[PDB]
Amino acid sequence: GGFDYDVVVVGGGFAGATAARECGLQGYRTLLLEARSRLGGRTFTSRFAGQEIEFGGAWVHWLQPHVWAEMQRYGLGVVEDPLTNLDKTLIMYNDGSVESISPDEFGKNIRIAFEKLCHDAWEVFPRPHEPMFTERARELDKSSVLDRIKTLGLSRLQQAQINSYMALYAGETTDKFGLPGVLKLFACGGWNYDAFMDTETHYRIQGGTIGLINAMLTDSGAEVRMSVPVTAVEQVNGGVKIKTDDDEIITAGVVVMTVPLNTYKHIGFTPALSKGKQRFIKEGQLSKGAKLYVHVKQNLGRVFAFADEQQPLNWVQTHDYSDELGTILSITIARKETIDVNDRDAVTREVQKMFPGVEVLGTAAYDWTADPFSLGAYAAYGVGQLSRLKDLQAAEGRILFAGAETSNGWHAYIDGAVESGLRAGREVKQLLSLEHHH
Ligand SMILES: Cc1cc2nc3c(=O)[nH]c(=O)nc-3n(C[C@H](O)[C@H](O)[C@H](O)COP(=O)(O)OP(=O)(O)OC[C@H]3O[C@@H](n4cnc5c(N)ncnc54)[C@H](O)[C@@H]3O)c2cc1C
Ligand SMILES: CN1CCC[C@H]1c1cccnc1
Ligand SMILES: CN1CCC[C@H]1c1cccnc1
Repeated sequence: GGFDYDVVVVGGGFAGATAARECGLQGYRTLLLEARSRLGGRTFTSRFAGQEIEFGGAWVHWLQPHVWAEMQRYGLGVVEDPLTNLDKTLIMYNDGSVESISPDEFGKNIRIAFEKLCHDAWEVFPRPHEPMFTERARELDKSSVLDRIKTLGLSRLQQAQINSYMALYAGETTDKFGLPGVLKLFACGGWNYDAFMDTETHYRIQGGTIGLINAMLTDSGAEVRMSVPVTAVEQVNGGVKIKTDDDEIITAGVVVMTVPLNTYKHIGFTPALSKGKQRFIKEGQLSKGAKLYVHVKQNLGRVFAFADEQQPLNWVQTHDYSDELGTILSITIARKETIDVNDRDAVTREVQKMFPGVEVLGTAAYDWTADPFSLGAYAAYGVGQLSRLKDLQAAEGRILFAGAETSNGWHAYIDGAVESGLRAGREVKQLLSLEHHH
């Protein structure tokens, strides 16, 4: 009806890229606005110490249906990051003490702890993609992961392991981490430890995440604008007026918001969003971590380590290793407040506090929690949030909402973002059609 564009997609992560592809291919005049000067959002492929790395999400699996189907469409295969026959497996406790565990007794103890925590996933989530199907799922949304970890009677090692694991998934202390979200994720993977674990940091996309992002946006035909942050959305005249941070207005029939939930405080809405959505906007989601790579010139082979929630290096892994190269450690930090990643002294310190005979040569980090356009990492639900997710998914007039947080399945993954983007495309068609179906 005379607007600048039929649809504006705010955000150039996987959710926005997918929503723009769906829309563009319908023939809609489509615009995507990205605040950063790069695409990918919470995925970001860079380079460090001579090789391609990934500062955010990177690992996918065929059991993740939405992203997998997109890899078929665009013909992208997988690249395997094996870690068979590990050389060292460590557990660092809340006290800072570091125990080298035998690798095979390591995995078996985490399996016991994991399978005990997810003992009722089959029953609670018969339909992982309808999380609130069973009533017990809704009751369990009054408990936290720690509430249950305390009722499982695990050994000392097993408790530290699962809590590190769960603290990483939460990017927070396990007492704030909603319990159902974890069970549903396990269900998505087939209610089976071996299957779920096979999706963990195992397979990467040929050509990186940015390759799939580009393949979607190229396919879409949409206009794409970088370094254009959106500061306000106003519903008016049968459409929307979108305001950028340099005060220029763009009109559209509809808007698809795909920005991370934690970044919504930076955007004004007229009229106001529903109270349910507002509650979500002020609560946010939990994760407040960072990503960190380190370069050691002391070959360490295949390595893994947990650290409980009171140490910084909660999830450590070997990205590569050569007698020449030394080792490059891939590390995910659950809470950035436990360590300043952009300080080479504290990093070298804490790294050596786990691998004492190490010389720290080079480091590269990404502080997702300090970045104004993520203000966090992967989606992590608090207690009682999953039960209210409909409030976050609901359309508000001619404003639709997507993003991994708003997905039903793999909400902490690329796949969730893709899923939410397919939904946004469908909701856009309903709003701009000849026969409607809201
Ligand atoms: C450290 C880390 C490890 C993870 N590992 C994996 C993994 O291995 N595998 C996996 O599948 N998932 C993983 N996850 C989670 C995952 O990557 C995300 O679920 C996924 O990338 C989310 O995409 P999104 O489109 O929903 O949101 P985002 O990727 O955050 O997209 C949001 C976009 O909106 C933009 N934006 C924000 N505010 C504005 C504004 N005001 N105006 C305009 N644009 C704005 C942002 O710049 C950004 O591009 C990881 C994530 C992180 C951070
Ligand atoms: C790679 N896995 C992710 C969860 C723990 C880790 C693992 C698995 C098997 C043996 N040691 C560590
Ligand atoms: C992709 N996962 C979703 C939950 C946390 C995230 C993850 C898992 C393993 C290592 N780093 C990040």
